[PDB]
Amino acid sequence: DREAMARCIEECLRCAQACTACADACLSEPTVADLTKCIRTDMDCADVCTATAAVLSRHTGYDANVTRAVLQACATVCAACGDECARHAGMHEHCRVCAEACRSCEQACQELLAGL
Amino acid sequence: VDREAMARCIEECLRCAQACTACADACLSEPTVADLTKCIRTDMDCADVCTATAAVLSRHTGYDANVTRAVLQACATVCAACGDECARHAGMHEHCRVCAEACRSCEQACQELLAGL
Amino acid sequence: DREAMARCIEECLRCAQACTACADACLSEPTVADLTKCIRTDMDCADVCTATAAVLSRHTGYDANVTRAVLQACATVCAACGDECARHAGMHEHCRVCAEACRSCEQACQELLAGL
Amino acid sequence: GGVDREAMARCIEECLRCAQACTACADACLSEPTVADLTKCIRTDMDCADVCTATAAVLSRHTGYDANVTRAVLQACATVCAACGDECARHAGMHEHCRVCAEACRSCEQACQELLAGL
Repeated sequence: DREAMARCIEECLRCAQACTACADACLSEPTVADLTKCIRTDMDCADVCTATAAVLSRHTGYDANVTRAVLQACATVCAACGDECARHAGMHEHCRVCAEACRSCEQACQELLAGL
Repeated sequence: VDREAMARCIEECLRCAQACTACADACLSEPTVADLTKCIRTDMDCADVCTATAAVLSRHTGYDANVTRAVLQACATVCAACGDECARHAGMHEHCRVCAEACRSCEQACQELLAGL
Repeated sequence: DREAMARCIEECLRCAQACTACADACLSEPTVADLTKCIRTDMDCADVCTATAAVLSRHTGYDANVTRAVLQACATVCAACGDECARHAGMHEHCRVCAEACRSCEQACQELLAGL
Repeated sequence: GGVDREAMARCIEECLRCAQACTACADACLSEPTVADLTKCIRTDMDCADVCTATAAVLSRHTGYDANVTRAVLQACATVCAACGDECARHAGMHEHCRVCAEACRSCEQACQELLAGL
């Protein structure tokens, strides 16, 4: 599903950026001591999102085992990051926005996974 | 610099890394891959440096702006070199044309921030 | 175990570098057209090991499904990369070297996953 | 040449050691009760780690070598390792993780500067 693959890559790039924006904004909060789990998972999500986009971008010598394993990791980490950001969404707009982006990427990863 | 100029350059770096990864893969799949090895290698470098630059820019506050400048200059240099090599193959390979344009837009975005800092 | 954690992070960092080196050596071979899956899989492995090292560095024990997900992906891609390198190891010392690095990272990720 | 390839190997090794030192320091700072006073350290630790792994990767590649690219990357790595070392050194009195990170940054900075001088 070439449109599902392209959408997944796009969501990974959007999500990486939303996650790094969220990490930076949490680091700048006066209440940063209460946001350290959010910062950590934001960073985890950004790192896994860019790696996922990269693996999905390659078609030479395609191996479904690797593609599925990376997609699963990406879905799991986007879910964790979305849940953690959701805990602080009322207090912080950057967290609400990051959660949205994480849910969107999780869904695109699951859709792609189901289709492969 | 502005938050909107940062965000533009961070997006460009993320997109340029992806574009360079896609181009390197498309070149690897060509039957003429042996002719494309410098393109692939420079794609790989540009993706790595764009990846680092996106992350560094994300944490930019304005303090220790010499870090931001140094990383921007590395990104601009490799994007320009990657574009130059891709352009050598762009008449033959549309994938290289596409990559070259991604490299030019990231190069300009980095330069625009360098002027601002 | 923070010392096991550190050992696995080091494995991931060194495996990413090993894979990058191997991909470059394959790229420079006259027989590069026969080595394209090796190169691609080397790139995937480097990308996933790079993300894994970073995610492991931030592991706290909380939300450890994030850590499990990247270790599973990392073990899977390191196994695949080692398989493709091992196929070429008789002709190319650089592939032999890379397979050994992939196998050690594979094993370290598996061990850490068993401990969690 | 041979001396260059050996200095590149030494710098790659320092980059890998430095990346891990830096991520260990970021993690430790995030865990400190005084995390609010360590946010610049955490930011620069991460910048240094990201640039170090990229630099090791670029230096690993010999196909289609371009000295100008490699120099620009090395300059970035030297500059961030200097910044990271300086910021960690501010806190080294209070935090061993910061002292250890500063030492790794200094050693990586030196190895990058060696290649900038010798290539």
